[PDB]
Amino acid sequence: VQLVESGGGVVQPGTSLRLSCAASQFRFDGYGMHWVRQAPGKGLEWVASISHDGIKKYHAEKVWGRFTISRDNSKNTLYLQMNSLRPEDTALYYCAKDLREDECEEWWSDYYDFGKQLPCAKSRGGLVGIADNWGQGTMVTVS
Amino acid sequence: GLGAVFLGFLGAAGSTMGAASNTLTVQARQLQLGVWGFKQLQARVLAIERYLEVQQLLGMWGCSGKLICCTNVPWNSSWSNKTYNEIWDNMTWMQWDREIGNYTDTIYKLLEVSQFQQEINEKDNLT
Amino acid sequence: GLGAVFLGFLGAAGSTMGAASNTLTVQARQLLGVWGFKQLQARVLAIERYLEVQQLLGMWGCSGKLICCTNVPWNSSWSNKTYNEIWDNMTWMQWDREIGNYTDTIYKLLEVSQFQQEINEKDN
Amino acid sequence: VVGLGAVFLGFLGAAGSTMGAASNTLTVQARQLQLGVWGFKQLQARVLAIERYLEVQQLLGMWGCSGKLICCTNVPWNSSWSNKTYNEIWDNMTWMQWDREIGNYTDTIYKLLEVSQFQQEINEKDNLT
Amino acid sequence: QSVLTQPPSVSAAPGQKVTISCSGNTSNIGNNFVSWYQQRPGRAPQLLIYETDKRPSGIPDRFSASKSGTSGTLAITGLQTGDEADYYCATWAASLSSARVFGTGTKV
Amino acid sequence: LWVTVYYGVPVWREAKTTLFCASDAKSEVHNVWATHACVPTDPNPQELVLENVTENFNMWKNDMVDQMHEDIISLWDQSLKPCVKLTPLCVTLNCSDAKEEIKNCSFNATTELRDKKRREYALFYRLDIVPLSGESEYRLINCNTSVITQICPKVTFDPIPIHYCAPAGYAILKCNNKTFNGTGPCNNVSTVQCTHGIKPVVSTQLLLNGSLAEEEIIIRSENLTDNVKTIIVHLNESVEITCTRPNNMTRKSVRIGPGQTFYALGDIIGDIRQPHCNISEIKWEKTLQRVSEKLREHFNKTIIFNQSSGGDLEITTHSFNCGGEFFYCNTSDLFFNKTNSTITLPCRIKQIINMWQEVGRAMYAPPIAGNITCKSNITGLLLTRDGGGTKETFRPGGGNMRDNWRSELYKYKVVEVKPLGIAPTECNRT
Amino acid sequence: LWVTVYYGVPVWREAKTTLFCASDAKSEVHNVWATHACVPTDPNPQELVLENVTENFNMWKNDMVDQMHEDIISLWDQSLKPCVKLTPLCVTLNCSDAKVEEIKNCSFNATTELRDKKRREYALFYRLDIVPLSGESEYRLINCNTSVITQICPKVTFDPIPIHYCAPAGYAILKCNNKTFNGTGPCNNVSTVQCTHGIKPVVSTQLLLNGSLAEEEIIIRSENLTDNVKTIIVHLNESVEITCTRPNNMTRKSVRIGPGQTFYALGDIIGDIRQPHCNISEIKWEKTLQRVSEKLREHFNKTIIFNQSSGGDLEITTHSFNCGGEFFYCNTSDLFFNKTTNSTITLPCRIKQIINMWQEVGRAMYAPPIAGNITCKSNITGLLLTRDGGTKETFRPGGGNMRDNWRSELYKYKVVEVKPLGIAPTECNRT
Amino acid sequence: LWVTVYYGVPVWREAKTTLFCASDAKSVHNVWATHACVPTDPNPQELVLENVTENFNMWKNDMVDQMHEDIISLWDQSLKPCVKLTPLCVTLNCSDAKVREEIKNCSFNATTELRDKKRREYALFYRLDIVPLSGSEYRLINCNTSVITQICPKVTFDPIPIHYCAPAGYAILKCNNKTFNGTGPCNNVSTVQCTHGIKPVVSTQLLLNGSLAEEEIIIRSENLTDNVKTIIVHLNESVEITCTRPNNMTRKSVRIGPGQTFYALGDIIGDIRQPHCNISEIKWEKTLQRVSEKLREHFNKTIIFNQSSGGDLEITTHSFNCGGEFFYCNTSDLFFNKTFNESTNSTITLPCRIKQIINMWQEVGRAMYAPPIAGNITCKSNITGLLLTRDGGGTKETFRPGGGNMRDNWRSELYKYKVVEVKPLGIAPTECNRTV
Ligand SMILES: *[C@@H]1O[C@H](CO)[C@@H](O[C@@H]2O[C@H](CO)[C@@H](O)[C@H](O)[C@H]2NC(C)=O)[C@H](O)[C@H]1NC(C)=O
Ligand SMILES: *[C@@H]1O[C@H](CO)[C@@H](O)[C@H](O)[C@H]1NC(C)=O
Ligand SMILES: *[C@@H]1O[C@H](CO)[C@@H](O)[C@H](O)[C@H]1NC(C)=O
Ligand SMILES: *[C@@H]1O[C@H](CO)[C@@H](O)[C@H](O)[C@H]1NC(C)=O
Ligand SMILES: *[C@@H]1O[C@H](CO)[C@@H](O)[C@H](O)[C@H]1NC(C)=O
Ligand SMILES: *[C@@H]1O[C@H](CO)[C@@H](O)[C@H](O)[C@H]1NC(C)=O
Ligand SMILES: *[C@@H]1O[C@H](CO)[C@@H](O)[C@H](O)[C@H]1NC(C)=O
Repeated sequence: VQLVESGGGVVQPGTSLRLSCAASQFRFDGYGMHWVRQAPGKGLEWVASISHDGIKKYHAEKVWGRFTISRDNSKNTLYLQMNSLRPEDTALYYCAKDLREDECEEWWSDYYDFGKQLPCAKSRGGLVGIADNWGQGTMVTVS
Repeated sequence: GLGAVFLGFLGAAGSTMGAASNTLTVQARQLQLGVWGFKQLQARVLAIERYLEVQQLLGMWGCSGKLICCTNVPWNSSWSNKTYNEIWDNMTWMQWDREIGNYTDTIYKLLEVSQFQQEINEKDNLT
Repeated sequence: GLGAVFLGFLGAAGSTMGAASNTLTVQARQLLGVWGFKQLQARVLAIERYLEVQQLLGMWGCSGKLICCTNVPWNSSWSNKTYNEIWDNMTWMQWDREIGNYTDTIYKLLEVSQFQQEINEKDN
Repeated sequence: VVGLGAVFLGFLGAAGSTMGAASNTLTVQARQLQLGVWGFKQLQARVLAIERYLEVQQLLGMWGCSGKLICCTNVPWNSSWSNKTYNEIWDNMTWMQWDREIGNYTDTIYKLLEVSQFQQEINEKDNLT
Repeated sequence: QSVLTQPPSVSAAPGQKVTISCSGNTSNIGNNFVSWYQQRPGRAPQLLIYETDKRPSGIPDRFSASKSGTSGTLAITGLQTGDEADYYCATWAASLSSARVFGTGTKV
Repeated sequence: LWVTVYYGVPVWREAKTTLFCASDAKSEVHNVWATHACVPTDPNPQELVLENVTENFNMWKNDMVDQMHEDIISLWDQSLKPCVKLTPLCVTLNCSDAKEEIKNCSFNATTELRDKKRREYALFYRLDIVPLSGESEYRLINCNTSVITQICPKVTFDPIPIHYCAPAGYAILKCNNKTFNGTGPCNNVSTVQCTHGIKPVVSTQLLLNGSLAEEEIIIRSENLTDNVKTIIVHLNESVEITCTRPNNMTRKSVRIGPGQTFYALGDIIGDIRQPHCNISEIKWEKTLQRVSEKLREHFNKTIIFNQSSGGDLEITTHSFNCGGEFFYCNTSDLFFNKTNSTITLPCRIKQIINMWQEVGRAMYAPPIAGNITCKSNITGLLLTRDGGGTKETFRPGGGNMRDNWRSELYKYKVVEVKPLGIAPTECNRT
Repeated sequence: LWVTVYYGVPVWREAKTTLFCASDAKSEVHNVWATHACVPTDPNPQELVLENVTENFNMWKNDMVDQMHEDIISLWDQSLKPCVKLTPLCVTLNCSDAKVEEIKNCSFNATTELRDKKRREYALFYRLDIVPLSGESEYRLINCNTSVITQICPKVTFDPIPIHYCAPAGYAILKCNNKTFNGTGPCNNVSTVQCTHGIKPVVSTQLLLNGSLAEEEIIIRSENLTDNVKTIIVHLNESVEITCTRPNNMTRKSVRIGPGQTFYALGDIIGDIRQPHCNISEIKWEKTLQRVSEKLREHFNKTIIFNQSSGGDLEITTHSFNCGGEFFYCNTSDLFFNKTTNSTITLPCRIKQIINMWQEVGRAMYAPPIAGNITCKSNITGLLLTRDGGTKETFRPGGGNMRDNWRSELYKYKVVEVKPLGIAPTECNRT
Repeated sequence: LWVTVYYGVPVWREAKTTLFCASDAKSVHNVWATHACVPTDPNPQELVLENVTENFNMWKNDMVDQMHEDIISLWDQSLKPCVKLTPLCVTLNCSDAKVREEIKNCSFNATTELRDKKRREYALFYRLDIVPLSGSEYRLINCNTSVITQICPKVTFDPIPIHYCAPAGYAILKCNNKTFNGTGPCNNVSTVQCTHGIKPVVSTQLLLNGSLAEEEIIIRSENLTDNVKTIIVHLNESVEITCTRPNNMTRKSVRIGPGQTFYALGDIIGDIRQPHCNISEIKWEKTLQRVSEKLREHFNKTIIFNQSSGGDLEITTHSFNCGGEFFYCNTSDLFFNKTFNESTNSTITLPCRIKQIINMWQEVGRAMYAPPIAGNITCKSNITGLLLTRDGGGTKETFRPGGGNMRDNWRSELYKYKVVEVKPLGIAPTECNRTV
């Protein structure tokens, strides 16, 4: 397994930035992802959370309206738009991966055929808040 | 055979009533659930229902095994006002039943009471 | 045809036995689907009920008479009543409950009497 | 089928006795859904019971014997059907062996009783002009 | 904006016993499971405790943890020199975003 | 002195037999109660009175009510065997809200071929569809516990009188005591060849078209001191009732497969309105008090009327048929709440009926173009006691289906006549 | 002076009853007519001669043909209920031409013995049996949008064997013997029997096949001889021959569709493809339409001209018959019906496999292809005609109904019931 | 001198008619429609025809041709409203069962409650019930040749005795000769209205519950010197047999379409044990030593028993029924593996195999499916009669077990019955005319 992040670098106060997290060695559309941050000398802190398809998005209370998260089934990366950079935002931003896989239970079918593999209909399994794989992360710096 | 006996009665249907009583003598001297499996069953039950119906109707008034039996009902003059020489010598049986065809229910009822009344008077000869 | 004749016998259910022979006089002188198999099962059942009576009337002789008579002595153990008491103060339905358990022994005894009378006559 | 089912088997007994004694030993002998496959076979059986009962009754009614048991028929016994005498038959034969010998002439013997009764009917009833 | 009260640093001598606690509130741990993690100095974090009663196949039986009401406790036996790292507490619930708060860190 | 026989004596004995149909001369529509195979009736029937007779009758241990319920059940199975089944209809119905009880379902179905599909649309009532993920996507009510079939659109369900006539050799007795309930010895027994007209209808709470008592309200039951017995109430002065459907539906023929097709509701002409039944107010409170004075004479306690319990819409609802469209009317708390105007009755229509509450039975009734109006007629009632101990409460119960006909065959009893009689006399063979 | 009753008087009155089958024992074949479960006949049937009697009976008011129509219909439905259907065959086809056209070589997807796998098979279907969705090309079966289609079993046959209709015990079937007795008329040479003669149940539209030549003086039976709807049923007295075959040598491919189902479709056509054709004799037929034109003129007092069939469909317009298990459809339009040495008339015929027989929207059959070379040699005894209107009268063939194929053989029969109880006054009282 | 007729004479004539059911009034909806059958009488009255010798055949009988045609039409009447397993057989991805190894764990794809969607269930099937495709992935055994239907669990296959009774006017004769073989005249024939109890059991090699002979062992056959006709050996002092399976089974209802469902095999409580039968060897060895004594009497040479022929499984096994699960026992090499010349009851154990999808009466077109019976089944049955065939040696006559038809079972209970009709009309001469 290997998780690599992108979008990091030096930024200026008040500007914008979009982080990326390339996923590999596993089924991208079958696991949820989490974004964390840990200030130097402090503890970790959740940033955002997304499902396997991106229909459910959740963030922190302090970044409502400014921080967003989305994924893409054709390019397999996680986006995180960070606006209004603040000096208290410098932290160890990592890319997390959930463990619970959305195992499908009812696929769409076609009587008189029963051979065509149609998309899924009723899947089970959401986010659990457990990160089994942690990338190297990209360090951000604002001043 | 129930079928071969009802066909012999229909022989000589064009002869007069006076000669039909003796013509039958000279004619008898020389002598599983499919659609087809259900109509045969429905026909045998209909054959039995027609044989005893004409047989049980006889048993009500005296006659049970006879053929030329006589009854004790006086012949009216309103049902048929023709002489004996014309009925039994110049008319077939099919034509005769077209004349008295209306006096049928009034006759079968009169034949029954004329025989049931006989049993009451006969069995009262001991009291 | 066979139903209207059986219904006429019931017209004197409450009349006495001695008057039932004459009460019928004043009455006669006064006047492939589910059903294809249900009606078929009724016409067969109607014929079976008719000749069953016309068969018992053949084993005792008088196969065509209404008020018949047989040569069997009336045993004084089946009924301890008199002759004048039955035909004046008794109805036909009430009389059956007092004797209707001696029918299987009186139908067989009546069958032997007519069978014995046939051998004794044709021998002469 | 409940009343006429045990009457045909009744006289089937004493089938080993002679002819002249069959009329005597039998006297002392009696001195003692509804639409499935079973529903259609029972209905098929009740029709065969009535068809086989009145067929015997229809043959008797045409011989002058309405319901009698032993009725004498005014027909002379032909000598060609049986060369044996009268005393030998009733005491040296049986009813089952009798059918194997005379039963082959059952065609002309069932019509001879008819003419001897039908002609006798008009000779008495129709004679009263 | 909740926080998990944890000791900033505790003494860890080879052979003694160290307890790591995690006290929160009713909204974050009173109705949801709790987890645990370890972040060694200069290394990436890794999963240690999931579903509050199950452990991955990569860790020995020395790592153990439990919870009691609104507070959880981590009890580990067999302390060595290489175990001195930063351990965290973690709660997560999809109902409200006030339950997703990491621990402040426990340096052993 | 000697034994003699007697032919034709008035001796009858209780027995069981099969009774066939006997309809009138009015027949081609091919109703479910077929008449093209039923023997015609008799213009002048055979009936006579038995002088000085006393026969003990019984209603709850009768056989005709067990054969009639077993006859019409095989009648529906005969008329539904060559019909088309709605099996390929159990698809993911994407039903929106129609222009609130009727949903606009748009589903997928197969065309004349089997390799192509098209998007159709039809209207269904809320009672026939159940949700999978509401707010959407719906699904039929019984696509998991029973197979569903469609009635042939060429037949109808008119209640036509039929006569159950015993075979030749039997008799069907008939009591004429006008104050005679189910059990008890009758004293005016009259013998009829067979019964009069019997309209086969289906109802749960009330009792539609039938016969009256002509002398007084009769209260029939098997055990009045019980708690689960359906106390049948027979009336003598019938009340009027009318049920309508002001909506103006349209029939649409859609395709579901190669050689199979069924009819569903299309657009609805005119504004949407709700079905309702009417009952005269003065004519009801008068016909209810007369039962309050008769039912009190068997308990000597004050009585009050409650509504039904609830649950499924087959026991707490006045379920009945009307011109081929099944009606479910909520008659719970409009005249049964507590005890020149007109009492209304809001109803609701369902077209997927589980007949007789049997697993494996599901009939889809096709819609009927135009409005309908059934000027019905109430003749009887159905009640049910409660576990009381003081007062008493009675609720309209639905104990059984065969109980609907015991209010019509209460004065009938089939018997087997035996004409052979044995009686001693003084005679011998000359 | 006294009433007396007679048992066995010749008195009869017509009524209705239910007749049963009767056919001599021949052999298992499992024919479509359930004669293996039918009562055998009698070698010498009873045929009395009723003299001095003139019974009049109608032909079109008869009821023996209404029971026969309700018998054959119920017979085919019995032999088709346990059959296998062609429902999984209603798939979009993809056809092309045949070898060195009315024969299409179609290919489609077909599910194998288990639903998870699908293979592409090919078969041969007639052009008259498939309809195009859009002429480009993709085709479909002709009965995949009206009703379900079933395939008859390959073991059962369509061979028309003679069956007899016998009245139950207690009835009597009358039979006339008059020479020039048409449909309705009092017949004087009446005779009674208990079982009908040899009746071969066949089907046809324009002509009659394997009939029974009655007598001389060719009869013109009808109901309203001065109308435009009643179908004239001619009854010939000198039948001519009609022979036709199928000169192809076709195989029988056994394809598989659905789990547990299979049907036999056309495979290869050995040799060159040739057109079927019937060979009604020429000189023997020209004088047949000359004796009829001289017999039909007397009933109209006009000269008559013959046109072709009307046009439109195939089952109701032109010839349609069965031959050895394969249903034919000829035209016979303007080769001998266009008139007013020893050559021969050659009629181009067409063959179809799916038949909407009995004139309903449902119950469509599918006759499997018979491998080999089918050959028949039948007789034509009587035609079916129909007026036009309107000088000269124009006649044309037309099968106005299907029951007329049996009224050509059940026209001289009448079922009656006997009532042998008689009543007559005499001088004999109860002594 | 004059002809006269007689009514009621002892005159019969062999014929054929249609019989009907007759059983006790002890009434479940059994597979045999006994709840719609007429009850019998508590005292069957029969006569004793004295001094008469009647001969009747056993193999040319008609009651066996009517009883076999009745059960065939009776199963179809009880399987018509049954649900068919048409959507069942798909590409099954069967694997080995999680604990000699004759049961597999299969997981397939089936349509859910509504047709538009599908799911993935799991079930347990026997190795004898599935066949492989790539000779991994298995598929049902006989859904490529015919449609398959299951049996509703509301019915039972309990063999209850039925009486085949003749209509009024007919009499079913009955023999009483003790040593009466197949054909021959019975010197002590006695008439009866109809037969005794007949249990409709199905077996192939050893006859199950049935009537025992009175005096000695009877060897019935059509032609003993033939090579194809089966030799029905009737037994006296029957040997008991107990066939069990100490494994548990839990049924489970799975969905295979809208409104259709069938029960499969779920979990299995405890470990797997071989379903086997038990036979007391002391009584069995005492039996085969006697059957090998009378066959020598008719052949004048020594005889040996041998294993079954082989080939398929529906013929060379003891395919009987018990509880509701059709067994297939290896009744060879433990019974028929020895010859005959001149203590602690070491019970013989027969390893049996269970099969669900059975196509009885070798009729391709109908293959029934039996639901699994929860728990364990145990039936202590009787073995009254065997079926043996010859080979054609010569020496020594090698005998092999195995029937030749399915009608052969009922030819051992109907070996002393014959249907005849009475002709009560008689004709005899006398000295009496109709003038008296
Ligand atoms: C031939 O048929 C014609 C009509 O089709 C018959 O002519 C009339 O038939 C009716 C009965 O259908 C009779 O009542 C008339 O008396 C007939 N003659 C007229 C109206 O002039 C004609 O009778 C038939 N031929 C025979 C021999 O019966
Ligand atoms: C009739 O006799 C039977 C004998 O079985 C007896 O049980 C019954 O009580 C008797 N009935 C009367 C009314 O004596
Ligand atoms: C045989 O038995 C019958 C009936 O008992 C008897 O009449 C006959 O005499 C017996 N024959 C001998 C040899 O006794
Ligand atoms: C009886 O008659 C047949 C001819 O019907 C004849 O062949 C036979 O020899 C006769 N005698 C017998 C059977 O003893
Ligand atoms: C009416 O019903 C009561 C109780 O339900 C019962 O006691 C009585 O016998 C019945 N009949 C009459 C005539 O009262
Ligand atoms: C009910 O009353 C209406 C109103 O007159 C009447 O038309 C109808 O016939 C009555 N019902 C019956 C069953 O007679
Ligand atoms: C069909 O033609 C072939 C080719 O000559 C011939 O052998 C065959 O006999 C013909 N078919 C019939 C039925 O004669």
